[PDB]
Amino acid sequence: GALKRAEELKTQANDYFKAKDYENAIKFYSQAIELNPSNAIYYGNRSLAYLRTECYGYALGDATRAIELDKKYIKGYYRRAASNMALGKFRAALRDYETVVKVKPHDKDAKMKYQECNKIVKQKAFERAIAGDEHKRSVVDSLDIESMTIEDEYSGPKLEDGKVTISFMKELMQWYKDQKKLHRKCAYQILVQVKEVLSKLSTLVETTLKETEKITVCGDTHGQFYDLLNIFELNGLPSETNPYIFNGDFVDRGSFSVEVILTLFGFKLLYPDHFHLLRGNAETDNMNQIYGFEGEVKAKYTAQMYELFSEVFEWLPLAQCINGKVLIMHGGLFSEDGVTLDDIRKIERNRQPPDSGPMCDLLWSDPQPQNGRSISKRGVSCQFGPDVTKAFLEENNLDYIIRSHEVKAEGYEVAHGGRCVTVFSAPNYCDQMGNKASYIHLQGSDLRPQFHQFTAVPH
Amino acid sequence: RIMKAQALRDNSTMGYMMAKKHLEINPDHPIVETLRQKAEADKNDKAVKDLVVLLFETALLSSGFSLEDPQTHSNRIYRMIKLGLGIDEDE
Amino acid sequence: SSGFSLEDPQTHSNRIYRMIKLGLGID
Ligand SMILES: [Mn+2]
Ligand SMILES: [Mn+2]
Repeated sequence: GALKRAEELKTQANDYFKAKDYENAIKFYSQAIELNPSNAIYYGNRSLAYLRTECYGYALGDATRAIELDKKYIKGYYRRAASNMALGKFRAALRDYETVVKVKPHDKDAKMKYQECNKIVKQKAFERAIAGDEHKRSVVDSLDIESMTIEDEYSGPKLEDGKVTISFMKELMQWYKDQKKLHRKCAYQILVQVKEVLSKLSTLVETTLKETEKITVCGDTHGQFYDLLNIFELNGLPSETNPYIFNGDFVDRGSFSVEVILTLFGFKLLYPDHFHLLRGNAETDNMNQIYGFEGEVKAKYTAQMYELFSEVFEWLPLAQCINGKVLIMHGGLFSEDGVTLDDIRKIERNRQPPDSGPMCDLLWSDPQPQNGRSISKRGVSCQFGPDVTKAFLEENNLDYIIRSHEVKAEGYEVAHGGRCVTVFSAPNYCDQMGNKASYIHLQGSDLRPQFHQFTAVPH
Repeated sequence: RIMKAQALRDNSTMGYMMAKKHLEINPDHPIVETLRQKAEADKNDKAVKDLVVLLFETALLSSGFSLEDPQTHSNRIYRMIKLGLGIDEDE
Repeated sequence: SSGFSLEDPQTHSNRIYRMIKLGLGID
C-alpha cells in the first residue's frame, strides 16, 4: 500500500526537517494524507512542522479532526494549544490545555504550560477590568445636551441638523446686525459639528493653491459686526468661490467677538476646502481672562459654552502654507531656520506650550528689519528678521511670508524689499486705538503682495 | 475636607491655600518592583498606565481625598469582581 | 458610592491589594 512509501519518506522527512529541508517533507506529508486520514501521531508532527513553517491552518485543522475522531489524542491537543498560542489565541489554547490535562493528568509538561497560560490570561483579564479611554470626557456632553433638545429653535435662526444653508448663514449674519443670539442647543449643534470636523481635518495644514482663485486675507480683526459688513463691501462672498484665509486675532477686544467666530465656523463647515481659519495668539485660553471674553461669554451664555470655545481654540489650525510659496501665519516659524510645518505637524492640535514656547513662538515671534534673530520686550521674547526669514524661505522652499499680528498707525507693511508682507484688519481696536486698516488682493497663479486700504468703522 | 464642608465660606478663592499632591512609592514593596519590570518592556503600555490611575485612586482614598468621580472606582472594583467570579466576558 | 466614609480606609486598600496581587501575579 502507498502509505508505507509515504511513511518511509516521513522517516527521511524527519531527518530533512531537522536539517531545514521542509519543502521535501511537506510534499511527503501531502502524499501521506492523500491516502490516510488516521496516522494521528504523525499528523500531530505535520501539525508541529507546519507551526514551525507558519502553516497554522493545516495543523489546526489536522489536530481538530484528529481530536474529534480521537477524543483521547492528548499530544494533538498539546500541538493545537501550542499553535493557538503562536497565532495569539489564549482562550482556545486554555480549552485545549484543560482538555489535555483532564484526559491525561500525568504529563506535567502539559500541566505547567496550562497554568503558565492561565497566569498570562489573568493579565489580559485584569487589563479588560481596569482600562478606560485616555481623555477627560467634558465637551461630549454637548452631544447629550442637544440630543436632549431642552429647546429646539428660536425667533431668529432656522438651523439645519448639519451643513446649515448659505441663506441661513446669511440670516444669522443679518440679525447679528439686529444684535440677536442663537438658541443654546442650536449654538451647541453647530459647535460640536464644527469641533468634530476640525478634529478630523489634517493635523497641520499644507495646501497647493489653484491658479485663477483670488486671495482674501484678514489679519487681526478683533470681533466687530461692522467689520464683517465691511469685508462684504471689500470683496464678494467667500462662497466656495474665493480662497478665504482668516489669519487673525478675532475673539477678543470687541463686544461682538463670540458672534464673529459663530458665523465664521459656520462658513468653515460649508466651505471646507479653501476657507482656512488660523489661531491668533488672542484666540488662546488666557487672552479671554485678560480681555474679559471669558466672563463676557459667561454672561451671554452659561460657562460650558466658553469651555467649548476654549477647546475649539486648541482644535484651530496653527500655521499653513499656500502653494509652497507663501507662509500664512500669525507671527513666524520658531527657533532655528530648519523648522517646517512638517516638523510642527508631528505635534497634534490639542495643546499649547509656554507663552514664550514653541507654538507661542510661532504665534507671536515679532519682526525686525534687523536681519538676525533677536528677542523681544512684548513678552514672547522672540523677534526675527530678513536674513533668517530668507534662510527659512530657502529651507522650506517658499518665496515670501504674510504676517497679521502687528497693529499699524496706517494700513499694511512692505519691509526689506517686500519679501515679508504685513496685513492688519482691525481699524478700531477700541476707543483707545483708531487707525487705518489694510486688506490684500493676491491671486493663486501669479504671486506678489498687492494692497487695499480701508478707511473708517462706525459703532 | 473640612473647608469644603463649611456652610457659609466661599471656597472659590481656595486656589492660593489648596496644597498640591506629591506621590511617593515604596521601593521595597513587591507591587512597585513588579511595576518597574512591567514598565521596562513598554513605556507606552496602557496596562501600566491603567495601574498608575488605579493605584493613585486607591492611594487618594486612603489619604482622605474624595473621588470627584466615585463611579469609576466602583465600576473598576465591579469589573474586578467579574474576574473574581469568572464572568468577565459574560460567559 | 453613597457618600459614606469607611471605618478603616486602610483595610479596604489592603483587601484591594490582596486582589491587585492577583492582578499583577505577585503571590
Ligand atoms: Mn491682535
Ligand atoms: Mn495677536
